[PDB]
Amino acid sequence: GIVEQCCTSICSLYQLENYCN
Amino acid sequence: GIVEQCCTSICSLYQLENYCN
Amino acid sequence: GIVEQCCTSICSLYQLENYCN
Amino acid sequence: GIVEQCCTSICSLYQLENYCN
Amino acid sequence: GIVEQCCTSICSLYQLENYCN
Amino acid sequence: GIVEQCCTSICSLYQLENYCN
Amino acid sequence: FVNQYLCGSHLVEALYLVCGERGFFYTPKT
Amino acid sequence: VNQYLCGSHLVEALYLVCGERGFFYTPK
Amino acid sequence: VNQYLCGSHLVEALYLVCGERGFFYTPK
Amino acid sequence: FVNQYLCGSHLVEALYLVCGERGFFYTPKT
Amino acid sequence: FVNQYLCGSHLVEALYLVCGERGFFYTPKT
Amino acid sequence: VNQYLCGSHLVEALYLVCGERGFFYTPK
Ligand SMILES: [Cl-]
Ligand SMILES: [Zn+2]
Ligand SMILES: [Zn+2]
Repeated sequence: GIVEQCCTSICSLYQLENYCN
Repeated sequence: GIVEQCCTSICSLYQLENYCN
Repeated sequence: GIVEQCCTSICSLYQLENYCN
Repeated sequence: GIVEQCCTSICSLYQLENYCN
Repeated sequence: GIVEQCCTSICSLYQLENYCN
Repeated sequence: GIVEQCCTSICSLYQLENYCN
Repeated sequence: FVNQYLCGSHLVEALYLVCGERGFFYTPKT
Repeated sequence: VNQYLCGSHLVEALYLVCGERGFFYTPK
Repeated sequence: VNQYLCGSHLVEALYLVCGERGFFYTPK
Repeated sequence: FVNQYLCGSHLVEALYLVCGERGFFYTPKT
Repeated sequence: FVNQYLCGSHLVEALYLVCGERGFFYTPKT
Repeated sequence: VNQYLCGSHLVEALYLVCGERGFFYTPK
């Protein structure tokens, strides 16, 4: 879950790259 | 009041269209 | 795609809604 | 209007303040 | 401190101009 | 500067990181 | 359309997007 | 040139400098 | 014309009108 | 990269920036 | 000018707008 | 081309990738 990982928890560059295509 | 309708309360597409000209 | 349609001419919410999931 | 003035050349806060209420 | 002056406290136009170059 | 490089062609995070402190 | 609290410049940009060429008014004051 | 992209920045720039006064936005 | 600047507004405009449905963004 | 809570259109624009020409997916639902 | 809490990228864009061609510095750290 | 529109995205893109380091923005 993206909101869950980055909005209500904090997430590093490597964690936002999991949402790339 | 716009702040009142959409910032401290939530407002649907039809409610933001009331602020169009 | 949406870039070649909505970057040249402008799209509305309704053309824009074609790209949603 | 403000589009034809502030989209070509750049406007400052003071030119920009002309459009306020 | 900028965050300190404008994010957790409020700051007027004259206070943001201190951060200009 | 960064304007003449990142406004013409696109820059990545890594070219972009050159401008950080 | 999203189901969220729209404030500051997020609310204005939502307006800009949904009013299109009609344009809009923004009068935040109490 | 490209009013739709320009418009979106303008309206953000008016929201900052008009504040409590608000504004009208009419592309005409 | 300038897809990178245009892209950034598009994606904001999809986030508003898709809401809970979300979207995919593929520049191709 | 910043160390903060990214939400609404801030999180999407971060995605847009870090995925580059790959593009990305945004599925906010629970 | 607005009377509000300016944070994250909202504070930077306010800077960008009010410093004009002078440009500005952004040093958020404690 | 259009530095004022471009500038506004740049500065947002530096705020994300510089984080705690911050940056200087000089259009020159
Ligand atoms: Cl733009
Ligand atoms: Zn733009
Ligand atoms: Zn925001």
